[PDB]
Amino acid sequence: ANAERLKRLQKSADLYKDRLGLEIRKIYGEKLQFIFTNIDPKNPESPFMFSLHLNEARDYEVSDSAPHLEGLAEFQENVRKTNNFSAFLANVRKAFTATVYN
Amino acid sequence: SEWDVVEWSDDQAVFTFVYDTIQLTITFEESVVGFPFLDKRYRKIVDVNFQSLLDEDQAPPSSLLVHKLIFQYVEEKESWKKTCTTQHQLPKMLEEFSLVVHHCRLLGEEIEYLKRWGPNYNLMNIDINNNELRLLFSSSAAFAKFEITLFLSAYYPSVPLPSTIQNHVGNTSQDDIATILSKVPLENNYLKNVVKQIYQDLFQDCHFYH
Amino acid sequence: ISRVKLLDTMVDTFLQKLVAAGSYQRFTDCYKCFYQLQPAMTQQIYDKFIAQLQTSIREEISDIKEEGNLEAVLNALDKIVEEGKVRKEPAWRPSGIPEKDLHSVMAPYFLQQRDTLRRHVQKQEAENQQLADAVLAGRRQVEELQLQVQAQQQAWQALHREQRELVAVLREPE
Amino acid sequence: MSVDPMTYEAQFFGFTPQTCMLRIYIAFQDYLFEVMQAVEQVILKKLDGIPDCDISPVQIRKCTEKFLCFMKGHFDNLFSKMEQLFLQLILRIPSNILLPEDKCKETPYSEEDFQHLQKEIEQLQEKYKTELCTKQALLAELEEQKIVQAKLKQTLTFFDELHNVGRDHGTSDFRESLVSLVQNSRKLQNIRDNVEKESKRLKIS
Amino acid sequence: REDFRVRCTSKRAVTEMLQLCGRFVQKLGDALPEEIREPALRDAQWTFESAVQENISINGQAWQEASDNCFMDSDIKVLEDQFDEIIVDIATKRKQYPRKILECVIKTIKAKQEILKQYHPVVHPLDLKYDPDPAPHMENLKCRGETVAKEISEAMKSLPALIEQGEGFSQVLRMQPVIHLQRIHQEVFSCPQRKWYPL
Amino acid sequence: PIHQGITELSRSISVDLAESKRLGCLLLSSFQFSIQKLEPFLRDTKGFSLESFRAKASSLSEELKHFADGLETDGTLQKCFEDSNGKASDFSLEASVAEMKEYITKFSLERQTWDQLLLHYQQEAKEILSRGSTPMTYLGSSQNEVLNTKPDYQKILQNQSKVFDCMELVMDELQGSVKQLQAFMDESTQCFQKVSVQLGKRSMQQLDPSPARKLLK
Amino acid sequence: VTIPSAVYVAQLYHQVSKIEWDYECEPGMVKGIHHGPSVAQPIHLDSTQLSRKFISDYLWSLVDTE
Repeated sequence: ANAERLKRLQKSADLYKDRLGLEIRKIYGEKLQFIFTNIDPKNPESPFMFSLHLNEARDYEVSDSAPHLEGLAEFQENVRKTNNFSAFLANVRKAFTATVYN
Repeated sequence: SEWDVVEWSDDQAVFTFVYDTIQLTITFEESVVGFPFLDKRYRKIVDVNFQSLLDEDQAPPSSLLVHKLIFQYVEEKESWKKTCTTQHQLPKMLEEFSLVVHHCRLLGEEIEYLKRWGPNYNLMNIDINNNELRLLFSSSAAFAKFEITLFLSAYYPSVPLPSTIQNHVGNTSQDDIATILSKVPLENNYLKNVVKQIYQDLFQDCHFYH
Repeated sequence: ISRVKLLDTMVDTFLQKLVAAGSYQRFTDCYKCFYQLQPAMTQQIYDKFIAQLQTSIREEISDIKEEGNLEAVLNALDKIVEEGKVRKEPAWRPSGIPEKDLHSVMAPYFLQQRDTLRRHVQKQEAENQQLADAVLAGRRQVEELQLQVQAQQQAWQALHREQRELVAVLREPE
Repeated sequence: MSVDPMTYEAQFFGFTPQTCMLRIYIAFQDYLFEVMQAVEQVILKKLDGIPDCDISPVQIRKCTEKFLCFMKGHFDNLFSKMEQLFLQLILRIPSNILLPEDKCKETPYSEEDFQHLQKEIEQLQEKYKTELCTKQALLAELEEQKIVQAKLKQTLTFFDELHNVGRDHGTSDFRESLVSLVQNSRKLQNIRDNVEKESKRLKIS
Repeated sequence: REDFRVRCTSKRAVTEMLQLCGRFVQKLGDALPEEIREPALRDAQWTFESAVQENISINGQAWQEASDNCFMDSDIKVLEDQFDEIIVDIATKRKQYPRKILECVIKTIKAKQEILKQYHPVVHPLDLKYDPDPAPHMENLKCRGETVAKEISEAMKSLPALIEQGEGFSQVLRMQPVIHLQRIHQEVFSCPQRKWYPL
Repeated sequence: PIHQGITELSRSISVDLAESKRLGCLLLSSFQFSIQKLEPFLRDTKGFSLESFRAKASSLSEELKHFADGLETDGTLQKCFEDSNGKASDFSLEASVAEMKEYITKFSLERQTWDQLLLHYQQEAKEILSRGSTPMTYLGSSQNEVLNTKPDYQKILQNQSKVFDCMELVMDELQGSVKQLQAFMDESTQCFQKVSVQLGKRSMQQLDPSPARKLLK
Repeated sequence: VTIPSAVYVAQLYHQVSKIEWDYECEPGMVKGIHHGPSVAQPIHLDSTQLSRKFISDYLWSLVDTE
């Protein structure tokens, strides 16, 4: 039943993308991308990007952010010490959501 | 049994009482041998010290009252240093200390339970001053309002308590509370029983005025 | 018409009654026993006595009524008689009983005093009636205010039923 | 001499008429006397200068005593009738007439009625006194009634202020609010029993 | 003593003795002519007894007005003067003193009514003074009643949030097993006192 | 009391002679008066003179005075006092005098009675005048009913305090009850939170502990 | 390669959204569950009846931001 599993997993990612607004994608070079959609009240397609990669010491560091962000060091320390990433992804979601209204 | 044993070292032994807050440390005589190798009376106790790990700054009134009561029982009877100088009498002095500890812990639970559920039993205030207890019974079920000042002591509840009823509103004589105390036996759970008895006789039996 | 006429008249009749006694026989007796000093002059002396004694009554009565002030009191008596002649039944007279004599004159003013006193007491009664009515109304008013305050404290106490049901709902751990 | 008190006629004339009669009689007999000696002395006036008078002066004195007594014999008898007329007819005050002060008193008032009226007036005096005392007590009661009415109005104003303050926040009706609170608490009991039993059955398996 | 005159208790005996002794004048009167004897004789005899009588006094009364000796008339006169005195006294009594006591009693009535109306102001201690009502007491009632009402109105709105949360959580409990009872769904899926005592 | 003439009588009475001697010399003097009033009628003529007449008159006067002296006889020293008698067996004017004497008694009693009455009245007036310048309050009136139907107002003013105390009781009871309500709402919220805790923990249990480590390789 | 990547991105998605969904119901409506910091909550709405923006604001505003 691999086909059904993969099809609903793609459907789950798609419903996050449309219903929730977030889609994740692993790309080459040990990098991952978070794509944010349906935030701006006027322009719903407006992409918001941030790609994160891994250093030589297994740490979270956002490789790039479109638009850029500021709060990276504290979340890096948080995931390095308390090995938690739920709060990090939730907080970057909160920041990107707040990005529309300054 | 609310007592825990931590260690029996060649230098000292440690008991933890009431949520480990009271550290009864037995500092023995400094030797590399114990009572088995030595004589049964040679194992003298240098210091029966009572470390207080309870932080009174953030402690609630129940903890302050229970710890003050235990320490008052200690200081009024510190003659352990005169009477408990051997490891043979150590278990029995521990047991008799645990008895007052258990009574005082149950008492603290009683003040907590009453502070939570007073208006059900008409107990709208518990004010603790040093080692006293002020139970404020006040209701218009029989047009009554009075404070009972139970001078709680470490001997509670194996001794009757001096009950000085300072009347506020209504006609209550010393005989009324005296009969209340007599009908409530001097045993465990005494405070809750006396509160319930006051509620029953003076406020539930009397018909609600309409 | 006046009293003085009759008073002076019947006494003159008395005078004639007096002088008629002896009279001519008296004159004959005295003027035959003596009968001679000087007949004309002795004749004259006898009548002088009669005239002087028959006038001395008149001057005496005049003095009695004048210096005794009896003419004025006689006129007053006539006025009283003409005023009170209407009543013919036996009129009461001062009987010498001091108490009734006092009462007959002290009754009227004491009577008016008693009248004025009852006027005062009736005014007091009139005012006291309204005072009692006001106090009776105030009694009802205060009992009524007691009624609202008792009803209000009963209403606040009526909450006790809901507290009891709330206590029953909040079950103690058993 | 009269068998009577004369308490009335002298009461108005100021003197008993018997005194007037006795004065009249004494004065008149004195005058009769004096004129007897006057006339006999006038006769003697010619006897002093005329000797061998046919009639001795003492004979004139004798006949003069005779004349005096003979006038007296009828004079007293007629004066009796004069008195009987004066004291009863021409100076007396009849019983059918009322004197000025008698007119002042006039009507007879019974002394027993006076005693009853006096006890009545004194009793009405003490009644007036107790009525005025009752007036004073009633007025004091009125003052204290005003005071207690003011206090009652003050506490009723307190009641109104308490109700207004309680309604100010939004708890318009205490009884209804507490009843609805009890009902909501009962529903909360229902859901909390549900959650407790569900947790208990889930905590095991 | 001013009375020198002679006092006699008998009159008939004295007159008879005078008549008997007058026989001396009779004999001397017989020493006159019979033609003129009678006038001169009567002269002498009347002068005799007249002079005798004029020297005597009948208990101080005049001879011509003398009367029977049964009772003294001076005593009767003194009594009669007293009787007139008392009668005129009672006459002046009924004249003036009733009016005077009338003038007295009217003044007494004025005094009585003055005393009566002066008694109208009467004050007796009957008022019951009491301490003023306790302002701080009713103020404390006001304050804690106000805070109770505040918190009660707050609870009335806070509790329904607990109600709706409980209903939602009951729905969550309802949905939980079926969601965990589903195949691909799990495929995707795969003492308070201790707090009180600071340890 | 007719008396005239040469007189020399009445008031002119000697005091050295007894009343019998007094009347005797009165007789004697009257005798000379008779002699001198009888003498002028006689006239002197030849062989006729008055010596015999005057001598016989003088002898008669001597006989008269001797007769009076003989008549003055009486009991020894009996003239030192006087005599007084009278008969009062019965009369009617005496009865009138007696009865009018009881009238005197009646008026004498009336005098003192009137004096006592006027004195009592005037002294009562003076006493009232002096006194003017120098229980019953509730009864005896027509409105004793409003007085004796009086409730105790102090009891009402005291029951005011009882009402206030009852409100204190009731409202502090309400305070305690609603505090208990808060203490139960907090406990219910704690129950909700803690049950959410283990349900979330059980959901997390099958989640990858370190999914990113498996993600990198 | 496909299976592990898919299961891992599924776990990452569940960790991120903290939300499980319902698929057996019709796609015209959305049923699900959210594991928020407060009491766990249901999710019952109509996906095809409201605009995506409003529903997204509804879910992402229920997350406790205070």
